[PDB]
Amino acid sequence: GPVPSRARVYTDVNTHRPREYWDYESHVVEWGNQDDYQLVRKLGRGKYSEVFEAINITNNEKVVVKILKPVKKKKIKREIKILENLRGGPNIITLADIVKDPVSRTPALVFEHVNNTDFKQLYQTLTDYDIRFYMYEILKALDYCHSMGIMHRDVKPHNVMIDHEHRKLRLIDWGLAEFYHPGQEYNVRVASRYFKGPELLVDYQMYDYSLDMWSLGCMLASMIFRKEPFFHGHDNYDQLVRIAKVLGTEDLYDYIDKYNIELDPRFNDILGRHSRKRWERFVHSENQHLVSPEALDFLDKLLRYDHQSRLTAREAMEHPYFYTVVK
Ligand SMILES: O=C(O)c1ccc2c(c1)nc(Nc1cccc(Cl)c1)c1ccncc12
Repeated sequence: GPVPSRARVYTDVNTHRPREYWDYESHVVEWGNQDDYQLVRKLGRGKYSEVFEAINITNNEKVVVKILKPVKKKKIKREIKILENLRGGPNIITLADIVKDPVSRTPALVFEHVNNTDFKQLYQTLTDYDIRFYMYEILKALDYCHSMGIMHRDVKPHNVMIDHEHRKLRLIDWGLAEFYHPGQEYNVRVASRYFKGPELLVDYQMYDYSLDMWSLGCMLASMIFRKEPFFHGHDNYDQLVRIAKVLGTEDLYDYIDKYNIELDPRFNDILGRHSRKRWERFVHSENQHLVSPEALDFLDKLLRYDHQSRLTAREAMEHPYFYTVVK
């Protein structure tokens, strides 16, 4: 069958942690006082939850409350344990409390509030320096969670909350995050379409932290080229075709051949043959001020078919692209 794969870094972080650390199913939730929190306004909802702005009446501080929909019980403790494991880490959203909602009869997670600017509006205004600055901040969060044996699996602009006033960033929504264990096969139905790594799109289950680095590359491409999203597929199959029109089909076949993976035969009549493109193809007068040789090389090293070939978060932070960012 498929050739096995291992993360090239933080491979055995969880094997050497106490079982309590990664065995989220055995986690016992510590419950706070639901009366401490008053809901103020609904912010939105996902397939799995509804999110509200709220107020902590013990300190009159703004917080966010995420009421988990009664769906997929298993996922509850997983998200909670991951949040508790990562609490205090650089640019990780802080879980402030966990309470039982009396209406939904499900857990409600209480998070720190970030005074963010919607990415749709924000990406339009980011300068070159801003993109480098915020990329570096995202990498701090990703190197941290990876070093702690966790992959996020849903890196995308919505989940990177940025307070542009105080230049503060938080990686949110760890609802899809998982513990990395060498040799483990994972669900490929993770991440948002435009940010799904080639591993997911070719149904390769033995993936790792490097999935997040593909997603980061997709964000970077959208920012420096001012095209959001960058790979704009109409479904999961067209998504891979869009990628192959840029990275080329020969390197896609090299990738699947390396892992002895077969494409879904439905690609037979949609994939075609495509050359690899040079990144300069995507530069034009309206985005050129965001582009530099350093940006393109960094991007090039994130967006590899082979998850094993991508920059790690730590390697990424060493890139010349970040030399100009004040440390
Ligand atoms: O899920 C979490 O970890 C999570 C954690 C924190 C926030 C969040 C989701 N969603 C927010 N806003 C938001 C905006 C639009 C739609 C939805 Cl559903 C949510 C938000 C805003 C300000 N500060 C923290 C958060």
